[PDB]
Amino acid sequence: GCSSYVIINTRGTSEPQGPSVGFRTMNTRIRSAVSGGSEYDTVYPAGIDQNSAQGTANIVAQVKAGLARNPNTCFLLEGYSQGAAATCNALPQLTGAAFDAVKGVILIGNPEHKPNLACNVDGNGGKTTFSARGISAAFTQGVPSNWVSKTLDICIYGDGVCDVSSGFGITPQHLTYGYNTNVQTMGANFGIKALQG
Repeated sequence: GCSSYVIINTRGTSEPQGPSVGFRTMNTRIRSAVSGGSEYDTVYPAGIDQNSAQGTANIVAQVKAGLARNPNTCFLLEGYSQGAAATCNALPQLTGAAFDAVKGVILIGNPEHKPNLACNVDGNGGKTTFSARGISAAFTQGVPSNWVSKTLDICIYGDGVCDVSSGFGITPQHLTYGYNTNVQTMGANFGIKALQG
């Protein structure tokens, strides 16, 4: 599998520039499990206006720059909240080598959550948000079908951002992913398997 990789980490609205709260536990475990890793915390405002275009631009730029520097480089893309929308929008721009280098995509509280994608799980790995529509799903594409087999889209029941049927907007459940034991284990398991084969 991968001997060198970058975890690209795109944070939620109003999180300070830095690692997201969403993936710190699973990232510690992946980094310990797979050597030759580093992290890119996507540079963008994560602004209340929900404009993530600079986020998508820097995810694409970082993959393309990582491959130009060393075509052996693998990637995990991680997106939470506004960052999960940024990550979704980056996928159609990552084709060919860039497509093949991204081994896994981990999304939590995805505004672009789409019904019935094989990548869809709830906080326990179950189906309670399997047919859920994110708050932005009516006017966005989310995870393209050619990405679904290497995506894990985690939507906790009652998170109104990824499941409009289970709540209104930014519910308490939307804020619980970073310290949900099962979310962190599933994410870690998924990431290691993606980097290792």
